Amino acid sequence: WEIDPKDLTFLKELGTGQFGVVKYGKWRGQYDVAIKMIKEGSMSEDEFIEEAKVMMNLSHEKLVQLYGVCTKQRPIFIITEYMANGCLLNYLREMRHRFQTQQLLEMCKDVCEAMEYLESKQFLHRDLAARNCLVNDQGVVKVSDFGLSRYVLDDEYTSSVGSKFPVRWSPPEVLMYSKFSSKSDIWAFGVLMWEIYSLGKMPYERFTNSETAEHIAQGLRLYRPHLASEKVYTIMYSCWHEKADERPTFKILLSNILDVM
Ligand SMILES: Cc1c(NC(=O)c2ccc(C(C)(C)C)cc2)cccc1-c1nc(N)nc(Nc2ccc(C(=O)N3CCOCC3)cc2)n1
Repeated sequence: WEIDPKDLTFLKELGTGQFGVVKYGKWRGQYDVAIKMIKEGSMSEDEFIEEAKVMMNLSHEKLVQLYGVCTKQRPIFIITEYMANGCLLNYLREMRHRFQTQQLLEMCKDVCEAMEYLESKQFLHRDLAARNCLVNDQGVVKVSDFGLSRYVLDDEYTSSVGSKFPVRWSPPEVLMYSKFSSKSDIWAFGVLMWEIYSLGKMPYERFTNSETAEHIAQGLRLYRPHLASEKVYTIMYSCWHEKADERPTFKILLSNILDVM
């Protein structure tokens, strides 16, 4: 699990996530790393350290790899695979970068691959979204910060009405009852397809977070984004059934992305 700070060089800043300052530099002198400095009072720190064994062990070429942790200090550091294009949500909106329908389904193919893995390792993301995917040199989309939602302290993020919460990505069984399963993950997956195809547009850009939770109750679905065929769309929409038993698996969603390639 544990990593020696002496092996960490800091070179360039990377901005700020939910758990505060994040940097770029070198592990063991050579390798390229993303370093989260976990701001004080932001993380349920104890619970993290204990359970982080199980996150270390998750390995798929489509998940941003957890290389390991520095707990023998404060601030505590998290050490992850450096993705080079940053946030997927931003790679979508760089106004000077046009895409093709196939490039987009490819990104959905990346994301579906990683969540299939998780689904078989029975492990939940809980904050799947374009903003929490990232992109490497060869433009591959990998899934970032899976399971890490569990450990935020900030009622705006934790509490289902809170300003900072993933309303727009969450099914009703979450919005009402905070009831996460593989299927609440699936719901966010389809929302993320919509994200891809709308070139990073705010879903339900019309309504507030609160107004949304209302309308989702009432059976609002996101419409087909302009760049999506009725084929792709029959895929995302399946993500959004009312009853979570009737949402597909990630294994079915992977089959169906091939079916359409
Ligand atoms: C992951 C990441 C955060 N996020 C978080 O810290 C974070 C933590 C937890 C959550 C949950 C879901 C639990 C609430 C959410 C977010 C923030 C900043 C950089 C990074 C980051 N990580 C990794 N692994 N790689 C990069 N790469 C990168 C970042 C910025 C640039 C950049 O400045 N640019 C220049 C041009 O290219 C794009 C933007 C480039 C690469 N950035």
